[PDB]
Order: sequence, then C-alpha cells, then structure tokens
Amino acid sequence: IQKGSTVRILRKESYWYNESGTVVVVDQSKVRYPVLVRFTKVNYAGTNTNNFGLNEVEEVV
Amino acid sequence: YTHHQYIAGFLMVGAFAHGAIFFVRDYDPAVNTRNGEKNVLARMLEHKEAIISHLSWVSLFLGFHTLGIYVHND
Amino acid sequence: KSTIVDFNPVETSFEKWAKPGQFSRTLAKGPKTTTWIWNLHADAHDFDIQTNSLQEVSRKIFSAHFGQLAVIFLWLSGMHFHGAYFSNYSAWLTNPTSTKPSAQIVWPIVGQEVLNADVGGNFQGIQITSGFFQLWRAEGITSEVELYWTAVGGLVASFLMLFAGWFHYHKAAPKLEWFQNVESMLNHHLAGLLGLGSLSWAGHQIHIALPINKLLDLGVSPEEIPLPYEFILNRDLIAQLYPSFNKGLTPFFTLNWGEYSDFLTFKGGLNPVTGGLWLTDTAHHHLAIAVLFIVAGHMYKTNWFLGHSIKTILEAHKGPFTGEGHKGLYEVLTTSWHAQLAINLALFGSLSIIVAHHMYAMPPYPYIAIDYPTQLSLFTHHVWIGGFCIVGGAAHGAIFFVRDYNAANNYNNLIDRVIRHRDAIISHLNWVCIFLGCHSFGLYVHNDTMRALGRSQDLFSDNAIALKPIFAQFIQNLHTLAPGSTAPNALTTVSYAFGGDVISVGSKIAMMPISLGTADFLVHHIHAFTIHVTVLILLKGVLYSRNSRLIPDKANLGFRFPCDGPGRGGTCQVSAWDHVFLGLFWMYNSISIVIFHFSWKMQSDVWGTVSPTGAVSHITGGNFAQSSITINGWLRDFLWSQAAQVVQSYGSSLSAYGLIFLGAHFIWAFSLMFLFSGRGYWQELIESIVWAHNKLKVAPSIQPRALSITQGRAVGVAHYLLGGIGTTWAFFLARIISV
Amino acid sequence: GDFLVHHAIALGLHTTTLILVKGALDARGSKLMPDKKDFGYSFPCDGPGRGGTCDISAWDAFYLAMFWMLNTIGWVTFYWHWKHLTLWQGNQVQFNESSNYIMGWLRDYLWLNSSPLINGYNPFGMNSLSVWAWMFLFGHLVWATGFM
Amino acid sequence: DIGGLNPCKDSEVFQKRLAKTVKKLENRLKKYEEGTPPQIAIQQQITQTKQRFTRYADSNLLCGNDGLPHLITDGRWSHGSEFLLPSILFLYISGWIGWVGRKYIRTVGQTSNPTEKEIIIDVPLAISIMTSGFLWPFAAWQEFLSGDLIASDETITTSP
Amino acid sequence: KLKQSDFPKFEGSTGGWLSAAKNEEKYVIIWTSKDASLFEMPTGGTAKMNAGNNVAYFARKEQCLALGSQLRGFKITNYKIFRIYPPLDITLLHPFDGVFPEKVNQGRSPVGKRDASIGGNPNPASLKFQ
Amino acid sequence: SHTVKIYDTCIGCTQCVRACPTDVLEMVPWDGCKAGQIASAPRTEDCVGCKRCETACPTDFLSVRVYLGGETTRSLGLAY
Ligand code: CLA
Ligand code: CLA
Ligand code: CLA
Ligand code: CLA
Ligand code: CLA
Ligand SMILES: CC1=C(/C=C/C(C)=C/C=C/C(C)=C/C=C/C=C(C)/C=C/C=C(C)/C=C/C2=C(C)CCCC2(C)C)C(C)(C)CCC1
Ligand SMILES: CC1=C(/C=C/C(C)=C/C=C/C(C)=C/C=C/C=C(C)/C=C/C=C(C)/C=C/C2=C(C)CCCC2(C)C)C(C)(C)CCC1
Ligand SMILES: CC1=C(C/C=C(\C)CCC[C@H](C)CCC[C@H](C)CCCC(C)C)C(=O)c2ccccc2C1=O
Ligand code: SF4
Ligand code: SF4
Repeated sequence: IQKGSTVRILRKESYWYNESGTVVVVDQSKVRYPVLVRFTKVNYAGTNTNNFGLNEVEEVV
Repeated sequence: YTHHQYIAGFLMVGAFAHGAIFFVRDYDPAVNTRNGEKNVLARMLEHKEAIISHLSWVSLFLGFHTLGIYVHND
Repeated sequence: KSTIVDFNPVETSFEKWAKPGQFSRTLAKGPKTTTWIWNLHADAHDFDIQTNSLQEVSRKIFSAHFGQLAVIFLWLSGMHFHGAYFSNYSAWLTNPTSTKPSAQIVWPIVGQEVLNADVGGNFQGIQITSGFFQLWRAEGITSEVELYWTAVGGLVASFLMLFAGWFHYHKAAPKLEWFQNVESMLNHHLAGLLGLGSLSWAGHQIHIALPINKLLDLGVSPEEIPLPYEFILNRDLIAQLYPSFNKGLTPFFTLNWGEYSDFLTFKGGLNPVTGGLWLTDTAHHHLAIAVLFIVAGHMYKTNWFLGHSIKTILEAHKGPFTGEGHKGLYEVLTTSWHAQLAINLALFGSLSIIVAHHMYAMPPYPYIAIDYPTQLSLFTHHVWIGGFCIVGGAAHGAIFFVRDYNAANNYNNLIDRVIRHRDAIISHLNWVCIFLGCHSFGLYVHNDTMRALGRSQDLFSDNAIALKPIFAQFIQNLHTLAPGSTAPNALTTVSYAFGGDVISVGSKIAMMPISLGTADFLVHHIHAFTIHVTVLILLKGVLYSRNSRLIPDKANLGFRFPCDGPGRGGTCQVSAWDHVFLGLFWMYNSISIVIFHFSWKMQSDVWGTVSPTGAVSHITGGNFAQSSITINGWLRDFLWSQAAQVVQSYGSSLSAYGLIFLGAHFIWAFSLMFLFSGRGYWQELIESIVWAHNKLKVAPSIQPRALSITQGRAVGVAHYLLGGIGTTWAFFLARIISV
Repeated sequence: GDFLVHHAIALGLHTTTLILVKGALDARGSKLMPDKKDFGYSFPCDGPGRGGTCDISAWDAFYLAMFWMLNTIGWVTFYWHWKHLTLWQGNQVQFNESSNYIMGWLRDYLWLNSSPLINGYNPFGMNSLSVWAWMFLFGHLVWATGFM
Repeated sequence: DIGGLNPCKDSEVFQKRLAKTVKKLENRLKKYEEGTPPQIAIQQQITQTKQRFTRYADSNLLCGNDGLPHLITDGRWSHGSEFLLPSILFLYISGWIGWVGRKYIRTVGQTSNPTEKEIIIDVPLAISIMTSGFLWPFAAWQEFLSGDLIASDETITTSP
Repeated sequence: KLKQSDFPKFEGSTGGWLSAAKNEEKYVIIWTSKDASLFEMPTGGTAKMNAGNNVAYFARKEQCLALGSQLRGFKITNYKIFRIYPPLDITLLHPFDGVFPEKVNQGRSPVGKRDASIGGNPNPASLKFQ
Repeated sequence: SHTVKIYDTCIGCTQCVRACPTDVLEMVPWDGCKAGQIASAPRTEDCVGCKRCETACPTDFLSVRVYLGGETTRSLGLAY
C-alpha cells in the first residue's frame, strides 16, 4: 500500500469497518499504526480520517 | 383477564431483558463458533441488522396503516 | 456620508440564497450529516454567533423587526379582507345578540362543508372567537367596504415594512451609536409612539366612533348612518348626539374643559345597551393616556442641555445593602440585546396577562361580554401568550448571563451581588415552593380523601373548615364603595366583578359580582404555588448559568448544551436551556390551571341567563363553590362534564373541534417518545436502517443521524406544549360554542 | 372493529419485540459503542461525545420497551373490556359501529363508562365505589410523578 | 353472502341511513331563504349524498348489520376493486417513487459533491430520473439480474 | 477587612466551601499576578487580584482548576494547586512535576496503558466470578 | 473511583489532557507514535467521570476510555 491506494478497513471497532478509504500516507518509522486513511463519510465524532495498522487494512484490487 | 394479560406482558419483557443480560455477561462467541463457522445462536448476531430492519419495517407498516385507517374513519 | 447610517452596506444579491448556512462559520462548509439541517434552522436568528460586531447584530435585528411587522400587517390585512368578503359582519351589525360572528367559509371538499355552521344571518361558516366583529363595531366600521379598504391599507403597510427592512439592511443601515441612543429611543417611544397613538385614537373615537356607535345604540340602522367623513365636514351631525361640539375648540384653548363633559365622561360600569365600556369613557381614557405619555416622553436627555441621563440616575441609586447599586447596568442594557430582550419579554408577557384580566373584567367592546366564546378565547389566548413571553424573557436573561455578562464590568453591582448569594435565593424559593405546594395541593387532597371517606364536615369547604379570602373581599368592598367616596367623580364602579348589579344584555349576563369563597382561596394559592415553581426553575437557570458547585466552568460550555457527562453522579440538563425547557413545562401547567379556573368560575358563577323577574341561572349552576375543592370534583364536574360537547361533536358543525381534540391528544402522547427516550437507542436503530439502505444501495450521502440531545428535548417540549394547548383549545372552543 | 384493533395489537407486539430484540442483539456493541459489553448490561450512557449517547445501554432498551408493553396490554385490555361490556349490556351494536374510529373508543368506552366510577363520592354522598375513584385519582397522580 | 354480509342494494339499514341523512340535510335547508347560496350549498350536499349512496348500492359492496359498506380483502377477484386494484395502483406509484429516489441517490453519489446535490437538487437530472420511473418494475427486474441492485460485503457491520 | 493580606479582594459569596472542607479536605490555589485584575470566582461573582501573591481556598479540585484555567487568560501560568487535609497536610497537586500535564516531561511513567486497541478487550463471559 | 485506560491507538495529540477538568490525565514519553507521547492516567482518584477526555479524542474508537465504578466524594463532585 502507498499514498493514494484504496484499502478496506479490517478493524472491527471502526466506523469504517468493511468500508473503503484512501491512504493518505504510510509512515516508514516504527510507529504502531502507520497507515493514515481518509474516508468520505464522517464518523459520529465528525472526523473523516484515522491511523490504521498494516494488518488492519486490505488493499482493493 | 386484565391481571393475567398484564402479568403476561411483564413476563415477556422480563424474558427479553434476561436474553439481553445473557448476551452482555454470559454469551461466549468461542463456544458458539467452530472453525470460523458460527452456530445457530451466534448467527443471530450476523444478520442482526436484517432482523432489526425488518422489525422496524413491520412496525412502521402496521402503525402507518392502522393509524391511517383509524384517522380516516375519525 | 451621514453620521447615523452607512450607505449600501450589503449588496442585494441572490447568490447567498443558493448557499444555505452561509451565515454560520461551521455550517458554511456544507452538510455532512442530517444534524447540519437541524443546526441550520437552530442558528438562523442567532445573530450573535454570525458576526463579531454589535453593529451588524443590531442592523440584522432592526431588519428582522421590520420583517416581523410586515408579517403582522399582512395578517391584519388578511383578517380585514376575510371580514369584508367571507363574513356576515353586516348581518351581525343588525342583530349582535342573535347572530354568531363568522368570518371564514369552508370549501365543499371531502365532506368538510359540514364545518360551515348555522351562525345566523343567512350565512354559513366557522364561528369566530377572536372578537373582530365587536372591535370593528367599536371602531365605527358599519360597512364591509371599510373592511376592504382597511385590508388594502394593511397590504400597503406590509409592503412598506418589507421595503423598510430591505432599505435599512442593504441601502442605509444605521450605526451602533444610533441604536445606542436609548434616551432618544425612550423619548420617542413614550411621546411619539405611545402618546401620539393614544391621541390619534382618541381623535378617531371622538370624531368617528363616538357618533357612529351612539347612533347604532339608538337603533339607527347602519345604512342610514352617515358616512364617517360627514361627521367631520359637518359639525351638526355630531353636535346633535353630543351638544358640546357647537362650542368648537374654544373651550379647549380657554381651559374650560368642563364643557367637553358630554363626550369626555368618567362613568365606570358598562353601557346598558351593549354591555361594553362607555366609549366616552374610552375616549377620555385615551386622551389622558396620550397627555401622560407625551409628558413622560420629555424625561431623558437626548440632544439639548435638558432631561435626564439614565447613567447618572442608575449610578446614584446605591445603598448600604447593595454595594455599588445600579452602577454598570446602563452599560449592560446598552451593549447586550439579550438583556433588553429579557426585560422586554418578561414585562410584555406580564402585560399580556394583565390585558387578559382587564378584558373580561371590564368588557371594552360592544356586545363582546355576551359573546362567551370570544371572551373565553381572548382570555386564554392572551394568558398563553403572556406565559410564553415570560418564559422567553427568563431564557434570554440566562442567555445574557452566559454570553454577554462581563464580570469585570459588574464588580460589586446588583448583578454581582445577586450571583454572590444565589444559594440563599434558590434555597428560600425552594422552601416557599414546597410550602405552597404542600399546602394548596394537600388541602385539595385532604378534601378529596375526606369526601372519599364520608367525612363531609372535615373538608376545607364553606360548610366546613372555611378559608375565607378576607383580604380580597376587603378589596372588593373598597372598589364597590369607591364611586362617591374615594372616586367622587365616578358614577359606577370600574367593574361589576367587585360588586354591584347584574348587567345583562338580551337576557344574557355581561358582568356580575364575582363572589370569592374558600374555593377561590385554594385555586388562588394553587396559582401562587405554580408561579413560584416556574420562577424557581427559571431563576435557578439564570443564576446558575455561569458556574455552580457541580460545574465551576459552566459558562465555558455555552448557554445550550446537553450535559457535562455521566460523572458527578450524572450531569444531565445542567444548562440554562434545560431550565427554560423545564420552565416551559411548568408554565404550561400553571397557565392550564389558570385558564381552567377562569373557565369553570365564569361558567359557574358569572355567565348565564337572567329571567325577566331577575332570577339568575348560570351555565353550570354554581357547582364551582362546592365541587372545585377536590381533584375528583375537577375531574368529574369540570373535565368529564364539559368534555361532553367535544366528544359528541361528530356529525355536527363542531366536529372539527373533536378531530383537533383527538389530534392534540395524539401529538401530546407523541411528545413523550422524545421526552422519555434517549439519543443512543435511536442512533443504533438508525444504524440498522442504514444497513438495510446500504444493502439496497439507497443510503443517502448526507449521513442520517438521530436528533441531538438538546434538539430531542426541544422537539419533546414543543410537541408537549402543542398537544396540551390544542387539547385545551378544542375543549374550550367546543364547550363554549355549544353552550 | 375487531380487525382494526387486532392490527393495533399486532403493531404493539411488533414494536415491543423490535425494542427488546434491538436491545438484546445490540447489547454487546454497535457502531456508536463497539465495546458496550465492557460496560455491562445497565450503565447510564457513554457521555455527550460522538453526538450524544443517551439511553444507549441494553437496560435502557428494556426501559423503553416497558412503555410499549404497557401500551399494548392497555390496547388488548381496552378491546376485551369494551367488547365484553357491550356483550353483557346487550348493546353489541354500539361496539360494532363505534369501534372503527378513535373518537368512538374515547366517547363510548372511556367517557361513557367512567361516569359510575367518578361518582364514587360527590359533594352529596359516596358509594362502595368510592375507594375505586380514590384509586383512580391515585393512579393518575403516580403516573404524573413518573412523568416528573 | 361472504362472511354473512348482504349486498347494500338490499340492505334496509343502508336505505334508512340514506333517508336519515337526507332528512337532516333538508331540515337544515328549511331554515334558509330562497335561492340563496346557503340553500344552493345544502342542495348540492343532498345531491352528492344521494349520488354517493346510489353508487355504493350499485357497486358490488357488501353491507353488515350496521348498513355500512364492508371491504372483502381476502383476495377474491369478485371484490377486486375494493383492495386488489388499489393495491396494484399504490404498488406502482410507490415503486415509482422509491425507484426514482434510489436512482437519484446513486447518480449524484458518483459526483464530486454528493452531499451538496441532496439539499440543492439537480432539477434537470431530477426531472430526467423522475419521468423514467414508469419502467420501475422492468428496471428492478433488470438490475437485480445483473447484480447491481444488492450490495454484498462492503456494507458496514457492528462489532458483534 | 480580610484574614490574610494575600487573599483576593473578594466580598464573600454563599457558594464557598462548607463543613466538608473543614473535616475532609480543602484545596488552595496560589499564584502571583502583575496586575490587580478583576476575575470571576468559580463559586460566586467578581473578585479582584492582588498585585503580587494571591491565595484562594476552595472545596473542590475542579474549582481550583477552573480558576487556574481562567488565570491562563490573564497570561498567568505560575498558579499552583494544593490539597489540605483536615490538619495542615499540604500536598502539591496540579503542577505535580513542575510541568503542566499537557507538556511531556521526562520522569513520567505511563499509568493505565493497554498495549492493544479497544477490540482486544477480553470477553465479559470470561471475566465471571473473579 | 472511576477507571481510565489508555490504548496504544493514542496519537499524542494532547486534547484529552487539556480537556480534563480535574487534572487526571497527563502526557508521558512514548515511542509508539509520531508525537513520541502517550496519555497517562496517574490521578484517577480525582476522576469525576465527566468524559470530557474522550469527547476530545480524535482516534477512531477512542484511545482514552472511562469506566465508571465506585463513587467517592471526589468522583461525585460534592462540594459539601
Ligand atoms: C422469576 C422471574 C425473575 C427473576 C428470577 C429475576 C431475577 C433478576 N433480575 Mg429480573 N425481571 C423480571 C423477572 C425476573 N427477574 C421481569 C418480569 C422483568 C421485566 C419487568 C425483569 C427486568 C429486569 C431488569 C431490567 C433487570 C433485572 C435484573 C435481575 C437480577 C437482579 C435483580 C435485582 O437486583 O432486583 C432488584 C429489585 C428491585 C429494584 C425491586 C424493585 C421493586 C419494584 C419497583 C416493584 C415495587 C413497587 C411495589 C409494586 C409497590 C406498590 C405501590 C403501591 C402504592 C400499590 C436478577 C438475576 C437486573 C440485573 O442486573 O440482572 C443481571 C436488571 O437490570 N430484571
Ligand atoms: C415618534 C417617532 C417614532 C415612532 C412612532 C417609532 C415607532 C416604532 N419604532 Mg422607533 N425609533 C425612533 C422614533 C420612533 N419610533 C427613534 C428616534 C429611534 C432612534 C433611537 C428609534 C429606534 C428604533 C429601533 C431600533 C426599533 C424601533 C422600533 C419601532 C416600532 C416598535 C414596534 C411597535 O410598537 O409596533 C407598532 C407599529 C406601528 C404602530 C406601525 C406603524 C408605525 C410606522 C412604521 C411609523 C414609524 C415612524 C417612523 C419613525 C417614521 C420614519 C419614516 C421615514 C421615512 C423617515 C415602532 C413602529 C422597533 C421595530 O419594530 O423596528 C421596526 C425597533 O427595533 N425604533
Ligand atoms: C421577541 C421574542 C423572541 C425573540 C426575538 C427570540 C430570539 C431568539 N431566541 Mg428565543 N424564545 C422566546 C422568544 C423570542 N426569542 C420565547 C417566548 C421563548 C420561550 C419558549 C424562547 C426560548 C428560547 C430558547 C430556549 C432558545 C432561544 C434562542 C433564541 C435565539 C435564536 C433563535 C433561533 O435561531 O430560532 C430559529 C427559529 C426556530 C428554530 C423556529 C422553531 C419552530 C418553533 C419551535 C415551533 C413553532 C410552532 C408554531 C407555533 C406552529 C405550530 C402549529 C402546528 C400545527 C404546526 C434568538 C436570539 C436560542 C439561542 O441559542 O439563543 C441565543 C435558544 O436556545 N429562545
Ligand atoms: C403530579 C405530578 C407531579 C407532582 C406531584 C410534582 C410535585 C412537585 N414538583 Mg414537579 N414536575 C412534574 C410533575 C409533578 N411535580 C413533571 C411532569 C415535571 C416535568 C417537567 C416536573 C418538573 C419539576 C421541576 C423542574 C421542579 C418541580 C418541583 C416540584 C415540587 C414543588 C414543591 C412542592 O409542592 O412540594 C410539595 C409536594 C407536593 C405538593 C406533592 C404532594 C405532597 C402531599 C400533597 C403532601 C405530603 C404528603 C405526605 C408527606 C404523605 C406521607 C405519607 C406517605 C409516607 C405514605 C413538588 C415536589 C420543583 C422542586 O424541586 O420543588 C421546589 C422544581 O424545581 N417539578
Ligand atoms: C426515496 C428514497 C427511499 C427509498 C428507496 C427507501 C427505501 C427503503 N426504506 Mg426508507 N427512507 C427514506 C427514503 C427512501 N427509503 C427517507 C427520506 C426517510 C426519512 C423519513 C426514510 C426512512 C426510513 C425508515 C425509518 C425505514 C426505512 C425503510 C426502508 C426499506 C423498506 C421500505 C420502507 O419501510 O419504506 C420507508 C419509507 C418511509 C418511512 C417514508 C419515506 C419518505 C419519502 C416518501 C421518501 C423520500 C422521497 C424523496 C424526497 C424523493 C426524492 C427523489 C427525487 C429528487 C428524484 C427500503 C430499503 C425501513 C427499513 O429499513 O426496512 C428494511 C425503515 O425502518 N426508511
Ligand atoms: C395454529 C394452530 C396450531 C399451531 C400452533 C403453533 C405452531 C404455535 C406456535 C407458537 C409459537 C412457536 C410461539 C413462539 C413464541 C416465541 C416466543 C414468545 C419467543 C420469545 C423469545 C425470547 C423471549 C428470546 C429470548 C432470548 C433472547 C432474546 C436471546 C438470548 C436467549 C433467549 C432465549 C433468552 C395447532 C396445529 C397446534 C393447532 C391449532 C391451530
Ligand atoms: C386600522 C388599521 C390601519 C389604519 C390606520 C389608520 C387609518 C391610522 C390613522 C392615523 C391618523 C390619521 C393619525 C393622525 C394623527 C394626527 C396627529 C397625532 C396630530 C397631532 C397634532 C398635534 C399634536 C398638534 C398640536 C398643536 C400644535 C403642535 C400647534 C397648535 C396647537 C396644538 C396643541 C394643536 C392600517 C390600514 C394602517 C393597518 C390595519 C389597521
Ligand atoms: C424518534 C426519536 C429520534 C429520531 C427522530 C428523527 C430522526 C426525526 C426524523 C424527522 C423526519 C426525518 C422529518 C420530519 C417528518 C415529519 C412528517 C414532518 C413533520 C410534520 C409536519 C406537519 C410539521 C431522535 O433522534 C431522538 C433524540 C433524542 C431523544 C428522543 C429521540 C426520539 O424519540
Ligand atoms: S447523555 Fe443524557 S445522560 Fe449521558 S450525560 Fe449527556 S445527558 Fe447525562
Ligand atoms: S472523566 Fe475524562 S475528563 Fe473528567 S477527569 Fe476523568 S478523565 Fe479527565
């Protein structure tokens, strides 16, 4: 995955679970949740972006 | 008749409340799942949205039309 | 480049009409959830958060006032047009005591033409309880052409006010200094508006209403009554009815004002022909009011070395118990629109309630006292408006405290000292509310349980333990003795409610001494208790709007917020808005009890018919004295008994009242869904509904969200008020029109 | 009238079932609270955040469904009692005609048959039904205190 | 006949209802004068009442013991104009409404600002979609066949 | 006029502490101000600062912290909040390590940190009878 | 006293700490995020349960979680 890639959220406790988002940036450092994904639908708190782990996102073909 | 019907409603609400309590504090997904596949009870939480949506549809259908006919007669 | 206005401040364009939410910084970005739609209407008139300049807020308020006055003028024009075209006003003029006023006919669709009642005068339509016919008769309007011309003038005036609002927002908007001339504004509103309006109305009454109504009462038919302009061009048509116009204005300018006693009287009582106040008394009243208000308008210093400065008056009113006194109040009331709105709305609602009382107490229109539906509707409507306006004044006082209150500018003044001992005020008001409720209501419950136990001598009744309102009876005695003793130039008491003779017009009672017994004691203390509890809720909201022991920084959360969280044991409804919500509920309770007391007492002990020999028979038969002292009595002899006409209205011309009765019950019960439930359940149900929509690929882009907590409360209270007030509306109207 | 009231009963049953089933299935979590099981069956809320979470627990679903159960049982018992009052009095034509519209219920069941009850004690006397009128008023008072 | 009911053309209580309503209307008519608009309105009411009763009598309508038309909605085509034909009409109209709404939602859902086009409707596109709903039964059973009517697993689900 | 010279020029309000902050605990906030600014008390109304040492007593930690948050608007930062038990048992509370909690300071260990997201919490049925 | 837990989804944006009305949360060094900081809850005895901390949390389903528990005069917000 990279910037601009489309991924499916696999985190169950997510307002965008099973949904598709756009990767903003994948951090190359040793952070726990490097993948930053932007969504079109705001969550219940109003935010439309979140940091996800490498195993919590699945790239769409 | 009134006493027994009120007791009936109370008992039904209690049954559903204790089902909810079982879900909260006694339900174990691991026991009700074998190799990814889910048993008859665990599958009720998979189409839970379907169940709730169709209960909502039936309730709205009946309410809309019963009230409509009653108000039309009124 | 005028010193009072700014020229062409805002361009007249439709571009912002196509951008909803442009006023708000947060809503301008566009909707993402359905909460945006509701926030759009909740912030439309909150001009404080739309601009950071007091000048812009003031200009918006000024133009909004113009729009509101245009709407009011359009409403009045519609009323006059309906009177001119869809009314039986001409027939009602010739038979005021036997024709019911109707000014709205119903189209014949879906069988609704049954609503066109037999109002009399060869007319079919809805009976009118707004009293416009009596008002028009008091104005001297004897033809429907005059109603049409008044409607045309109302339309022209409404367009003029619309143009004025547009002009003063887009072409010449006044500056802040112009708005802050409170001395000049008070001078003008007191002299010009109030005094000159009273003077102009006195002139109209004297020259048009006095002769035309005197001819009408003499039996002259409206067709042979001269046109109103002929009473001005001919000093002989009015000098025959009032033989004092023959002297002209010479007695006025020679200080010989005694000559004008023909048409400027001081009589009191009611006109025996029409049952209303003497229009000569009304004209004299308006003249005196005009002079008093014009004099009162020359008080505040505006542009000369003459008059008062409100700042100097307030700052001089200090005291040992009040510290700095009223210092800083002038700055508060000249820099905060919310404080002015609070004061004006509170006094305006109180004035509306006072108007409601004085209306039925002293009927000011011809043939309005014998139109019981009109009297009941006018009283109930004005009391409801007064209660709503009072709650609004409390709400805007709380809003001022949250938003526009500056602690530095109010050091040790009255506002500061009130906040410093808010605990004492609220605790003592709590004790008073408990005392009053315990006593009034528990005396009611004691009466109920003594009656249920077969102990009739243990009640708080007249034939039992008696609580005579001696103080009110003393006042009643003082007023009935006033003519000739304390008001030596009066011929009759101000109102026959205080005592005197039974005034009947066409065998129908207009006014009669309202006896006060133990039943009135209990209901009056119920009124006091309900008013005190409403004041408690609203004052607790205003005083604890900024901080408390629970939330020391409640002002940082704003005026309108649902809570601070489930902590501290639970911090629901701590806002100040949530206090205007509960206070709205309690105002509904208080006003409902007030109007119930009025309806039952009038029907049982004032209204009715008078036999030719002088025997008085009332609508219900005096059951108020003995059966209004128990809650079962109120349930049975008032609610159950007088609800008979509403439930038996089906198939008749009052069936619309039964339908509205049922619909208002439905709406009131609907409110309880929002009042009793919470947002989380509805959001989680919307989750499954959204799942179904997504399964069918029909999920809207604007994400559907359950109504916010504050909006849920607002919807609940609005539906509750609408349902309750509509139920009482249908009940009252059907009952008082049937009988 | 039986048809319409049976459909009203079905609506009441379905709505009570909807509330209870929604609370039971959503007890372990939802989108607004995907960890609701960690807070137990009965908790006040999750706070004003995320738009507001009033009555989000499963206990609150029971609490809301109690009103609907009371309403449904009220409809059932109203129907039964009015049908049997008309059957016993003999005026079964009163039910068959007036039971098709709401005002028929309000006027001919409640308003009509409440006359003996409210006259259990009047400013003139009392009957053995006086205790029932007192209980009537007591129930109204407790109902409105619940409203408080 | 069906359910113990009888045709309203032979129901005495039906004619009694008609006669009582007409008598009440005529008694109301008596208290007005000449050819004045109130009398014209009451006469129109009488004429409409008579026409409605006559049409209900000659309508294959079954009346009970109260003299009111009862609806036979068990499904038989004999009384098919009471429920079945209005049922088909409503199903057509409501399917039209739902189809045009869904088509508009899916059409503006693929534009740059889907949420803007929901508070500010694209009236040209809205008119284009709305008049295309007359084929909603055919369009629905041409999109369901292609799998374009139902989502499969991109739909979101809660934690349990 | 007042018991101590460092008290803010407050006229006293019936919203201060009660018998609880005489036998359970009371909270004192101290700060130094350059100007005798007029500020709003967390309990009642308007008080006047001292051009120097200022000391205020409250019944809750939240009241002292609300006052401190208000002080930040006056460019006052050196405010410090203490807890006093029934006797003179003073404990510094708010600037616990001299650095405000919003700024990271070395020497702080994570308390209440779980090395997983919310979804990793154990099922309640496995946490029965412990 | 209530229980406050911090989860490694913390991005160290400090909005929770500066929203706590009773000084319960603080920022401590960390190496699991870009900011190099994580929220901590070392003074939960002062936690009141107002949940302002998690109203300011930007992470998807929160990184600070407040579990209401036993009540205390501090946690009940009792000035008396
Ligand atoms: C045989 C049936 C049965 C049994 C064994 C239980 C057992 C239990 N239930 Mg349960 N329940 C039942 C029926 C039953 N319930 C029914 C029928 C309902 C629907 C109304 C419920 C609704 C329900 C809920 C919503 C909850 C429970 C809970 C519980 C558990 C704790 C109970 C508790 O703390 O009591 C506490 C007892 C009281 C608070 C006393 C209440 C008394 C009420 C108010 C009536 C008293 C007023 C009285 C009529 C006065 C008359 C007034 C006068 C003027 C006329 C326990 C395992 C709780 C739990 O945590 O489960 C794990 C819980 O949250 N139940
Ligand atoms: C004698 C002069 C005079 C008169 C009659 C009025 C009358 C009024 N003013 Mg006003 N005002 C005046 C002087 C005057 N003002 C001065 C000198 C100032 C500057 C301090 C203001 C500042 C001011 C503000 C800021 C506001 C008012 C408002 C109002 C209205 C109150 C609403 C009401 O009671 O409805 C009664 C309504 C009527 C009786 C309808 C007929 C009234 C018409 C419009 C005559 C208005 C007189 C007007 C000043 C003449 C100017 C004409 C123009 C070509 C120059 C009322 C129309 C309020 C309002 O509603 O705004 C529109 C409001 O917000 N006034
Ligand atoms: C002179 C009268 C007056 C004026 C100028 C204002 C002005 C204001 N009020 Mg206010 N208020 C008033 C009277 C007034 N109020 C009264 C009498 C009450 C007591 C009920 C209140 C209670 C109140 C509260 C509680 C709040 C305000 C707020 C506000 C501000 C924003 C208003 C807004 O955007 O609403 C836009 C308009 C609407 C949203 C309209 C809503 C529709 C209403 C609720 C229903 C009306 C139904 C109608 C009768 C028809 C029903 C018939 C049915 C059959 C259909 C604004 C400064 C709010 C604020 O933030 O202030 C800063 C706020 O929170 N006011
Ligand atoms: C019928 C229902 C009902 C009743 C009885 C009350 C009663 C009361 N409300 Mg109210 N309230 C109601 C509905 C009701 N409310 C609703 C629906 C709402 C929602 C908006 C509110 C919202 C509300 C607010 C927001 C406030 C109140 C307040 C008050 C209190 C005013 C002080 C008073 O009179 O106390 C005296 C008590 C009574 C009159 C009740 C009856 C007591 C009897 C007659 C005498 C004593 C009986 C005796 C002790 C019995 C002993 C025997 C027993 C042990 C067996 C009082 C307790 C205010 C408050 O806190 O008090 C100051 C207040 O601020 N209420
Ligand atoms: C117009 C598009 C549209 C479509 C195709 C559907 C389709 C559906 N809805 Mg639905 N809904 C819509 C709009 C729509 N809805 C709107 C606008 C609302 C807000 C009031 C809802 C609220 C709603 C609820 C609360 C529920 C459904 C449910 C359902 C499902 C069962 C059918 C039902 O109960 O109808 C429900 C229909 C209504 C309650 C009335 C809808 C209001 C109008 C008629 C629709 C709006 C028309 C729109 C403005 C047209 C604009 C298009 C144009 C610009 C081209 C089905 C998937 C139920 C479900 O999940 O069952 C599986 C359910 O419980 N819907
Ligand atoms: C018609 C007929 C018949 C048949 C009958 C039948 C077949 C019936 C059935 C019936 C039925 C079939 C019923 C049922 C019901 C059910 C119910 C009522 C249920 C409920 C449920 C619940 C309450 C749940 C709970 C829970 C939950 C929530 C979850 C968890 C678990 C539990 C389980 C706890 C016969 C042949 C005999 C004869 C006559 C005719
Ligand atoms: C009903 C109505 C209307 C109408 C109104 C009107 C018509 C009014 C009028 C008004 C008027 C018509 C007024 C007038 C006024 C006047 C005046 C106010 C005057 C005054 C004067 C004076 C004050 C003088 C004094 C003097 C001098 C200065 C010198 C010499 C001496 C003397 C003392 C004489 C409209 C349509 C709008 C709307 C609806 C309602
Ligand atoms: C039902 C309900 C909702 C859901 C209600 C919603 C989503 C409102 C939906 C309104 C629709 C979409 C528009 C209005 C449709 C009406 C037919 C229009 C009004 C009727 C006119 C005559 C005015 C809440 O969000 C809520 C929040 C807090 C406490 C209680 C409740 C609550 O009870
Ligand atoms: S949600 Fe309802 S309950 Fe939970 S905090 Fe906000 S208000 Fe109090
Ligand atoms: S509740 Fe949330 S906000 Fe209030 S203190 Fe405990 S953590 Fe800080």
